[PDB]
Amino acid sequence: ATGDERFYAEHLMPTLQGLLDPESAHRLAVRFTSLGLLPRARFQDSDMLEVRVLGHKFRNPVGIAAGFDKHGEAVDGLYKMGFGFVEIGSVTPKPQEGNPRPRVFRLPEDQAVINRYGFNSHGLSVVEHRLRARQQKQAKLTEDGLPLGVNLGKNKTSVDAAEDYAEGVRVLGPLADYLVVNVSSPNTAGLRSLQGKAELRRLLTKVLQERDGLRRVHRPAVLVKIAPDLTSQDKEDIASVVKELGIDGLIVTNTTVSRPAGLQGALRSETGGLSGKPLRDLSTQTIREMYALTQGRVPIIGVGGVSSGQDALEKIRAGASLVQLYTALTFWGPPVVGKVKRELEALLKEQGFGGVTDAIGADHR
Ligand SMILES: CN(C)c1cccc(-c2c(F)cc(-n3nnc4c3C(=O)c3ccccc3C4=O)cc2F)c1
Ligand SMILES: Cc1cc2nc3c(=O)[nH]c(=O)nc-3n(C[C@H](O)[C@H](O)[C@H](O)COP(=O)(O)O)c2cc1C
Ligand SMILES: CCCCCCCCCCCC[N+](C)(C)[O-]
Ligand SMILES: O=C(O)c1cc(=O)[nH]c(=O)[nH]1
Ligand code: NA
Ligand code: NA
Ligand code: NA
Repeated sequence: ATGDERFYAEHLMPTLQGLLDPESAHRLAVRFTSLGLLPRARFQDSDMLEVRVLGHKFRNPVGIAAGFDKHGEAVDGLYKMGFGFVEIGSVTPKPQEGNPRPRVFRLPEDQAVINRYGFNSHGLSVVEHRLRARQQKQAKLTEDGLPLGVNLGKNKTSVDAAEDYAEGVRVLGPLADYLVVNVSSPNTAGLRSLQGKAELRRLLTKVLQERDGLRRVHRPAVLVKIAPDLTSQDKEDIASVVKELGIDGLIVTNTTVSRPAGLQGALRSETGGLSGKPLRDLSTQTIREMYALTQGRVPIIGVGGVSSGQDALEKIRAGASLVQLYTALTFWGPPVVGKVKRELEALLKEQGFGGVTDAIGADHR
């Protein structure tokens, strides 16, 4: 456990980063993971990490965020890594290549990444068939407390964003425990402007209609994923629409197009979304605000700069029922998953919580 953690963090990951540019390293990470080339996590999930939310059991509250496995190629490997749930995507209706390379940048001095992938996607049909090949295997995983989320995007050339998302609901909804719609990615022109109220209501109404039209055992929860870059007005409006329409949850947050003061990385002024440690507390505060605006009645998946039990627990106490991480993997490697779970368990005990569920939103009380 702690042996592998130190070796990866101090030696192996710095060495890999020295050899491979970020996108190449990402591709290698997906390949290794899809092949199961990693230590089968020794950390046995305890009962106090179990969470029941979004109509499912989650064996532990630590998930892999969207964008690591964009095309659904490494799902089983990610469960093997110890994630309590897996979110794939974003997936666009038609295949598209995304932005020109280079489009991924490391900021090692900041434990951050900047990306402008631009929703590179194999497209719905490819991902549909990939998930169909393991549909019953997933049904069993979900029953065993390891659910699957699918994050739905839209094509760069789309004329009707709502129809892109509707297509995603129809094609991948039947294969997902939950679906995600971003009003929040920084690398598609006009995507975030789906945050405006009357239009946001229109979009999400259409998405929920399509979801409701699926057969009962194929009917996923629907969540909205937001950026940390929203105005106070934006957040009020989203909270209102989410409650009005009965949206099942929020993912808080995507990457930031802000550049917090103090970034040291040479590549800090690259265009794209910033992830990792400089995002952490901005994300946590966005969780805190959305939890309050929804009266704690709307499940939140908290994400941004998590690499420790403390980071995870801060988001849970702020209002998250579950958390995700991504960028930590790129600096700590696979052992970070067991690290976060072990540290989270220890902190829950230390702060007198019976389990994760008791800690959700605790700061507000
Ligand atoms: C040694 N073994 C068995 C093993 C198994 C499974 C995975 C890995 C693994 C890893 F988890 C992460 C990386 N990695 N290194 N630098 C970066 C990455 C990224 O994944 C990444 C992703 C997105 C933007 C940027 C990056 C990025 O800069 C490289 C890996 F090989 C290693
Ligand atoms: C390289 C990269 C690609 C990403 N791609 C997506 C994506 O396709 N869809 C999405 O909703 N979020 C995407 N994200 C955002 C992550 O899901 C997550 O919200 C964000 O990175 C903050 O978590 P972290 O600090 O633990 O990385 C991506 C992030 C990174 C770093
Ligand atoms: C309140 C705005 C702050 C902007 C970003 C804050 C980053 C916190 C620095 C701690 C991260 C740990 N490390 C090793 C990556 O430096
Ligand atoms: O594909 C991308 O560029 C991307 C999508 C998203 O939702 N978030 C992010 O940081 N990048
Ligand atoms: Na399934
Ligand atoms: Na379902
Ligand atoms: Na405002």
